[PDB]
Amino acid sequence: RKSNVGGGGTRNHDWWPAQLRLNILRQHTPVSNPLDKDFDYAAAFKSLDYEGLKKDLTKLMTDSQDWWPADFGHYGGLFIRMAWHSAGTYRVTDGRGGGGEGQQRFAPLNSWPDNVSLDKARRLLWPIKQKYGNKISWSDLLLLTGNVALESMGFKTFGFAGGRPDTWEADESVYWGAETTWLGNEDRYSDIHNRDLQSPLASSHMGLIYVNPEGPDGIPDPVASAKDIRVTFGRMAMNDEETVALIAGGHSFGKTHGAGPTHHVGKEPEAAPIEHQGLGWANSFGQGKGPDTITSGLEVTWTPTPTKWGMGYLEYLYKFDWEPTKSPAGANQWVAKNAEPTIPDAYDPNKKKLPTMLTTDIALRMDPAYDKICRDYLANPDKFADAFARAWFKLLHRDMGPRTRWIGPEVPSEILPWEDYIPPVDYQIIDDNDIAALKKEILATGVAPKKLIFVAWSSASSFRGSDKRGGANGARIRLAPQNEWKVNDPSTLREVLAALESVQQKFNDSSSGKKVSLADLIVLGGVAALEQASGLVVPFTPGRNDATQEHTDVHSFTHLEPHADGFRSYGKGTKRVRTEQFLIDRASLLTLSAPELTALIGGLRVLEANYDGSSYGVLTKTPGKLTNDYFVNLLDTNTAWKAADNEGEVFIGYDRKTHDKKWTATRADLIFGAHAELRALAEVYAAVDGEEKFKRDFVAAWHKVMNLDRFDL
Amino acid sequence: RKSNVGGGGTRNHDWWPAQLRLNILRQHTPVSNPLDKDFDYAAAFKSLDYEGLKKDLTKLMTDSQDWWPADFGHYGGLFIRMAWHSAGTYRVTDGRGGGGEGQQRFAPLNSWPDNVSLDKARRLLWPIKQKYGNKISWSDLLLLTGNVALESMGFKTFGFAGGRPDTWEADESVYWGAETTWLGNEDRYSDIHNRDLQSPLASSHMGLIYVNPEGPDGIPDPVASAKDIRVTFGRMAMNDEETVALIAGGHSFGKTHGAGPTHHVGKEPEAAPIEHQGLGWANSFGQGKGPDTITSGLEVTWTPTPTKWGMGYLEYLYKFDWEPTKSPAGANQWVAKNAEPTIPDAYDPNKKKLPTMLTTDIALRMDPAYDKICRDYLANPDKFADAFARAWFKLLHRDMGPRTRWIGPEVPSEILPWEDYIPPVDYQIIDDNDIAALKKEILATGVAPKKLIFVAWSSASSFRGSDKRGGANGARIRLAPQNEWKVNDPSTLREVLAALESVQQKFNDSSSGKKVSLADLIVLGGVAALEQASGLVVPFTPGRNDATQEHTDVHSFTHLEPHADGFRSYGKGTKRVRTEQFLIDRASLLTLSAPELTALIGGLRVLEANYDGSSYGVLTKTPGKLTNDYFVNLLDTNTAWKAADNEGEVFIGYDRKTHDKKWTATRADLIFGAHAELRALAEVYAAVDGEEKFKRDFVAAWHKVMNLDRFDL
Ligand code: HEM
Ligand code: HEM
Repeated sequence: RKSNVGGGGTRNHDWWPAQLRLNILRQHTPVSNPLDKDFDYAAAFKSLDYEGLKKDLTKLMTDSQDWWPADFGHYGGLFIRMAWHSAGTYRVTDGRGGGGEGQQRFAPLNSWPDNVSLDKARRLLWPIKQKYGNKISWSDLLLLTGNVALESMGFKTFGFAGGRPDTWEADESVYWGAETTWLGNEDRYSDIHNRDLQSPLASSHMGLIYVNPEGPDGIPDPVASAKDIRVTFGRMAMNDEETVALIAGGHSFGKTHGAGPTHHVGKEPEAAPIEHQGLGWANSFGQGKGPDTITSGLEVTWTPTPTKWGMGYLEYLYKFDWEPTKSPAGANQWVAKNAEPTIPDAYDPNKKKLPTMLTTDIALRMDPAYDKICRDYLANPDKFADAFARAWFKLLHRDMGPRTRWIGPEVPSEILPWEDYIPPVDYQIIDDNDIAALKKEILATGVAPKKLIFVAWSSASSFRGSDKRGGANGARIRLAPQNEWKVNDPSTLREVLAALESVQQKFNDSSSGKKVSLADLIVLGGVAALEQASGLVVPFTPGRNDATQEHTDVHSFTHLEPHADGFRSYGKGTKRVRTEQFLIDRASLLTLSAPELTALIGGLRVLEANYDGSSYGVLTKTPGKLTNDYFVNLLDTNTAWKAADNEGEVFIGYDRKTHDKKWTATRADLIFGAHAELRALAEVYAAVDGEEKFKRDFVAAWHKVMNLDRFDL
Repeated sequence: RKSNVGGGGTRNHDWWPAQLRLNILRQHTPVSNPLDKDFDYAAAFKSLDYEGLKKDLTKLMTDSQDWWPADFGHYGGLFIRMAWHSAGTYRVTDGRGGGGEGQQRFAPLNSWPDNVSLDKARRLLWPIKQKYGNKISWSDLLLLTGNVALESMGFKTFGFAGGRPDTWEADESVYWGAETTWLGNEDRYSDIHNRDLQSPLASSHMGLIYVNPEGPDGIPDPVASAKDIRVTFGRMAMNDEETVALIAGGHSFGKTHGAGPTHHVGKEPEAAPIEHQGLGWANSFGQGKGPDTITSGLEVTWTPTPTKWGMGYLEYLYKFDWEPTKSPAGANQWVAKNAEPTIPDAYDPNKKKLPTMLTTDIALRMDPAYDKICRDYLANPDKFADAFARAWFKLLHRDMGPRTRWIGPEVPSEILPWEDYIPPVDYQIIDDNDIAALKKEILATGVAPKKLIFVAWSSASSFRGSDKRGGANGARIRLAPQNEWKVNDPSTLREVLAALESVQQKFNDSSSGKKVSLADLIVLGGVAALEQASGLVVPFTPGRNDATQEHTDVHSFTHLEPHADGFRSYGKGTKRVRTEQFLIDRASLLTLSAPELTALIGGLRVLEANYDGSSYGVLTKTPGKLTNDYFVNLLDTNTAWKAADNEGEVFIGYDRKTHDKKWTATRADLIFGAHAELRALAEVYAAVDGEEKFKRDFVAAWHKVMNLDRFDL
């Protein structure tokens, strides 16, 4: 707050809300990580007594703590909801969210309206975390706790991979929406059965995982509700069959909590008093825990056996007629008509209750597509147990990346369809000699070296580190849909692919156990051509393998196509986001620092990596040679810039004295001479003494981008 | 801006404005720095062609650019205003501000209402910056140019020291106030002829260096304005003699710029259009530069020779009688009654104007203290030239720290009185053998380990890294005023002092050439005792020297006294700042990271380093022994915390099951269990396996704080 000390007062984001900020390129630095400079989590997790941990977790399941009693004497439901919220913030649009980094323990996820009582679920795990030390991460423990919960209650899981490391601060790269009040949704829509949800959002309300459990805007309309679910689960990469299996297999266990009115519930953890030690939502109704618990405000128990696996959910949903009703907190729900109390009380073994359900649940039976799927699962209970295991596995591992980052003994042998699988290498990798020889032979194809660089950059810059999907490995720029991407210049892309293919056959044809993939050739062309342009030895690591179309879902990769790509002078801004805002977002996705971003733009520009051959930002008289001309000419004090039109995207550089026309540029260029912090970076590379340095930084930054997905390393 | 991209949307700061933030402990990381990791500026500066640069700067002075013409054909006035705004934000209260880091390039300083047209000033210097590369920093260059401007106009400077490294981010640890409107000041007063300026501000308006030029809230009352100057210059470390020499010697050159109404002037750099390339304040009046310039809106020119040194300012101020008038922009100014046009026009050699002055200037002749000093400078033109040179030198180097950090060939050999000088070592330093022997001798004294540690921490803990003042070197804890600071526990401090004094004397007797200081002894007392209580070897670097009271201005050191010190469980919050906010601010001043802050408190607490002997946060059964007990007991889920009163500062830890009383604490303790990001740090050290790790981190963090001022190294 604006209090008179270090940390306080009005900030820059206060005076200039529209201004571009580079904070997301400065996150997750070592300084804020307490671990030892050489800590390797993968190695520490492998040394873990994994079955020891699982037993410990199984034990915790029936270990009721008086401070947060276990419902039914078993914490599984709570732990299943914990892990499904950790994982469920994921959106396929930008790949952000999910449980890959355990962000549920930080703001704002820790204090979301959907995350009530999940604070207590995490505190229940501290003793076990304390024991395993740094060999298990909160990121992995949160999810494995949900697996163990399912296995403890008789459900057979599909697998589990660990390796997720821990983070130390809140991640500022995610846009969760623009609304300023919790549960607000006014801005992401643009109401009834026909409103459109704003990209990249995958949730209908701020502070919610997917949908309103009472119904859209609190209206219990289950068909209108089913339409929200399809959309939100679609943006989280789940189809109809997987959505039904998740909700049913999930609400197959536990209960909701809404024992009394919600005014009785206090501050969220980030606003809660310091003596509460990180727990929020202090409840003044009754005991405030156990049976008097208040989480969502809904009082629903779905099955006759909440702590045991079975078909109660789909069975009860299809056997009773349901009528709307209200909860002890005023929330919209449903209850069964003409039915005796068959559901157990969480605290009283002598009581049983009437079946209840949620609007979102009823929606699964009322939507014609969901109905059909639900009846198929009733008709074959085994297909259901299998679909849910599979969808649960997908839920917890969809933001984990290539199987090469998957660790542990429960890792599945079976390749999954959503995996983006690349076949391991099974031949002799090429050596320093084939490499030198291959460079030569590529360049000698007569393919314009600007094409070789453009395509290698197009192949790599496709990675996004949030998700860990994309990149040069697999060479899917050759497959759909990346080959018709406009940003990828498909006519060129093909000329380059034809050339690399021919080179590929002559090598693999020379017999021997040595082979080269196309993914490695595409990078190698950039490498050859870059070396030609700088005179510097450009590093190169072989080992990529080619990928097939079957493991390349066209729909999946539809989300990876940029709207605007500044590294390539493509696209323009929107009414809500400026061109330069899209570039900073893309740099974040490629894990680039601010200086790395700066080097790459100057280099790619003098090297002609513009998607359509425009001359925007080619501030060089020698296109094709890697010099520091871009920077020297941008900061050149005798050039002036006027906008070239009204849109404000292309500009003209002209001589102050003379007024002669010199150059053309976009916003992705001028921001580097306009933004004070970026300009300081450009000044380093534009100094009389900075070219040698710049060239080194660019080849480092280039090689970095070329290996962004090489987890197999 | 809440744009639907990475970097956009509602933030944690929006949802929780009161929430403590750890950003200031994550600043200025290597990731944001472009320079190669080996880079050493001090070495690069020493290799500068220092004289070639001064020559160049001298040529630049008369090198009028058409894009921003020189007044009188000499950019010196502008360059002097530039360097006096770079250095003039300094303040002694917290030591923040000043020109030590070149923060004037970054927001908000680059866009302050007082720094109009300095964006153009710095742009004039880019060619020269481009020439000399990384061997000169903007931080040094900005201030050197101010010195070359004076020399070029016939004034003799006292010296110049370089060594200021550049920065790359805006600094977020400075509280410029809480007003949300530029030039506003409703918040820092808390109306009247005499009001109190709030600590630690040293400016009467937001966006201003010191005072309003038209007068308080724009009223032209010079006496009332003199009270503002005395206060603001007091908070910037200047006395009445130095204040008069600075304003007079400064407004002895150049002019102001207020040619037309200010509604003609456009946005500041941070809000200016992209094609402006970092320059703001586009002026639509006339040519918008040169004679049509509009900077502050005041049209004043002080001396008949604005590009030449002499006594015109003091002379004209004392020769004519003044009447208030208005500027072409409506600003309140003064003009001479009964005079001819004697001062020249900046563009017209055939025009001359009447004597003019500012309210703040006139204030120097109206306040009875300033009048007396004004008169003595008129009486002695030599003492004036010398005072000005010395105040200028003080202005540009007041935040640079010990002479050990000063570099270059124009460094003065004369020791200044505001320096905090420490004599260099002129004897043989103690060797590994005298350290082992003294360690044993000091603990043999029988002084309690908790006192040896507490005093070594009290000595070292006094450093602030903004200013580079404080710390163990010099052993000024012995001197005034630290010797009677309540947080230092003066009774205990004296005891420890006596004991150390005795050890020092026996060592200094015979053993000949080899001596030891009391500063090395105070620090060593801690090391010995820390080793005893840890079983680890605690590093130690000797070479500290003692300092005398003649070089320990008691008014300077009064500002280093903390209001609250969480490391020693001292003090409490105000109505505007919470206890835990004061601790994060103090950690910033000691340059500590978040994990270093966490380690230090757990360690200092089990070692009993509380100022009054309280048991606040001593969460160990074995006090005086270094363990991770602190974090174990803090994060224990079977303990709960009630506030101990209606105040919210002290708390009681009790058992949940038996309600038995366990601990006592303050807000400096509980925040590590409440704040999500700090709690993650504590969890590392509370792990079954984290005690040896912790202990190591604490001895590293301890030795770090012990050498914070050792620039001599
Ligand atoms: C339409 C989508 C979904 C919505 C809107 C939703 C909403 C809710 C709500 C409001 C509760 C009650 C919260 C409380 O008061 O404790 C609940 C319970 C629960 N949900 Fe969901 N849910 C959905 C789908 C799922 C899925 C896919 C899973 C897992 C795959 C899941 C797992 C659980 C569990 C385990 C509980 C019980 C937690 C406990 O016993 O404390 N839900 N759900
Ligand atoms: C009472 C304190 C002071 C105030 C309020 C003040 C304010 C101002 C203002 C408003 C201007 C005209 C700005 C413009 O339109 O260009 C100015 C000019 C100037 N001031 Fe100060 N000033 C103060 C003291 C000083 C000091 C201590 C120095 C240096 C030691 C200094 C150096 C200058 C210079 C060099 C100029 C002329 C800049 C140019 O020619 O562009 N001033 N001052």
